[PDB]
Amino acid sequence: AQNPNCNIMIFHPTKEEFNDFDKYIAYMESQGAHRAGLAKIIPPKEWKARETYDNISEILIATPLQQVASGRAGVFTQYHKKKKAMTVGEYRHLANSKKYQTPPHQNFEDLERKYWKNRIYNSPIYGADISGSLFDENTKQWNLGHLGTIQDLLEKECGVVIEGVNTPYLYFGMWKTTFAWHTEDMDLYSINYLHLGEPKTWYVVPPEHGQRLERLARELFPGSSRGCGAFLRHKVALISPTVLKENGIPFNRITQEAGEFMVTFPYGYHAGFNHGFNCAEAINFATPRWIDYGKMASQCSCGEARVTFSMDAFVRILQPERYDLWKRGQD
Ligand SMILES: O=C(O)CNC(=O)C(=O)O
Ligand SMILES: [Mg+2]
Ligand code: NI
Ligand SMILES: [Zn+2]
Repeated sequence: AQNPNCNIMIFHPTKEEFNDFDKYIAYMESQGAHRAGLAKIIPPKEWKARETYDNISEILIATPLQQVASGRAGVFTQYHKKKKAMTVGEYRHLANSKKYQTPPHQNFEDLERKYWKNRIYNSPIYGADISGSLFDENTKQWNLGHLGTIQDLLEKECGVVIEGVNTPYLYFGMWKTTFAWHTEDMDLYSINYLHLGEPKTWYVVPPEHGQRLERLARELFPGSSRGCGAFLRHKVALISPTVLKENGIPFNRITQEAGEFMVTFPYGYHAGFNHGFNCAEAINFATPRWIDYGKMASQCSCGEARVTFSMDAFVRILQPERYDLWKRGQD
């Protein structure tokens, strides 16, 4: 069995290997990459996402979110407070302000220490889930707006034709902006490209060990767990690496820098934080190997998780028994 310790693998495809996206995912899996839950892909030196980032300041962040924490430094939740609209240029100036900018630090490890010590005492502002793309239309390789769609994958594998669409989303981050522990909707894959700016640190639990993380989370967030049998779908809970180590949870960590892709694999729990002002693009995708995970994915039906239109079909076709309850949670 390849990669039996479930380490995060880093790939360096050639320009020729960069042509066929599906083939390369399947290659990474042949080498055991999925066992980690996360892989990094460094694009060939000849590749670029677009020519420059000099003209992005007028993108609008219609609903910036202030991430307010509650709990203790290593075990906390966050809620998202809506803020007034602002442009990317206004958000960048805010991220760089004395109140929000990255502190002086020695290296990524020092900054990680500072994040986990001090995150809860601040409320950074995040642009999230902004439909759109920064890939040039002429970029043919690994263009996250030109991927094969999940609806087409389901039709190819299963024969069933369904409604829905699959488009990318932009994220604008600053120091301490945080992504809570989660798997993707319907335990899909994700791909994330860091277009510009400062790094993103990721933590990940191997898919084969995800239920260990879920059991710890039920222990650490006991009221949330009573409220919902899939409360990690709410995407609000944080647990530090120190707490995961104290509790014996298998995990790995890696830092993504600008110009790098990350792929998350089905049922790979992940969480992390941004180092400073940045812009990322991400989208969910499927392969044939996903189908079995989609059929088994947990679902939130308490009303909190509320998700896209296109997840309806996935539940309806893959999880007909759960469909009525889950749709009630949507309405
Ligand atoms: O850009 C981001 O914060 C969030 N990304 C993820 O959790 C992902 O791509 O799967
Ligand atoms: Mg612009
Ligand atoms: Ni994710
Ligand atoms: Zn719920």
